[PDB]
Amino acid sequence: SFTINSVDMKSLPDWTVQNGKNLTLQCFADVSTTSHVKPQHQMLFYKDDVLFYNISSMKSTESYFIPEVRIYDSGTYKCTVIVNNKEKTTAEYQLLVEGVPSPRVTLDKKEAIQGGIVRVNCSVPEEKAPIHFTIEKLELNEKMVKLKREKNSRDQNFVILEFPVEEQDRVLSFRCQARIISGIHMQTSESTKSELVTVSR
Ligand SMILES: *[C@@H]1O[C@H](CO)[C@@H](O)[C@H](O)[C@H]1NC(C)=O
Ligand SMILES: *[C@@H]1O[C@H](CO)[C@@H](O)[C@H](O)[C@H]1NC(C)=O
Ligand SMILES: *[C@@H]1O[C@H](CO)[C@@H](O)[C@H](O)[C@H]1NC(C)=O
Ligand SMILES: [Cu+2]
Repeated sequence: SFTINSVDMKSLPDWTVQNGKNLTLQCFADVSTTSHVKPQHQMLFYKDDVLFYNISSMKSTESYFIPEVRIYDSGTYKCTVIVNNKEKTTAEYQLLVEGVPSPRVTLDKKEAIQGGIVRVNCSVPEEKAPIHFTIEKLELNEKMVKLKREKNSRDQNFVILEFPVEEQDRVLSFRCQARIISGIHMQTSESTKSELVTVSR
């Protein structure tokens, strides 16, 4: 006496969003009935086939709010909705968070001395490891990149790169940009073997 016609998910503003913007996910259903009775709905939210939201409600649409959306939020989203029986599940929708928050650059000394070092802390606090960092040392007098040292944090939110003050330095500045692998796909063949070789001694 209940038939669920179609089931759908939507994300607002889009399924592609700028890092840090506000986001809302919706799992609605369309159910036809002859009954007079108010049905119970259960909405189940999956990211990459793992259940992150389980809600039972009288209305046929429910929502989930994602406050400041980061790259670690992108992935495959689908919702399953059940009524009394007859679940139906939505398709897979790719949420793509694009863009990296501008990195925070911090230093140990405001003023250094020749031969000393500067410890450069480049970070992206709002995000999650692993991040790849590129830090360039600029002497302002000549807009040449005096030194370029890239590093790939794996465990952490940031890097700390030590930069040397060479004897011909006056006013220094450090420039960091961070990049993060949004997605990677890697595949393996199966092993194959070869004609036996018979060492004969
Ligand atoms: C995102 O929502 C929060 C509340 O969770 C609000 O304080 C903030 O202003 C919103 N940011 C944007 C970009 O709408
Ligand atoms: C879903 O949530 C309800 C509680 O609201 C629980 O009774 C039910 O077992 C849960 N099922 C799954 C698979 O999450
Ligand atoms: C590096 O800087 C970030 C923010 O700039 C900070 O959260 C982190 O604690 C710093 N690392 C240190 C002090 O070792
Ligand atoms: Cu979040």
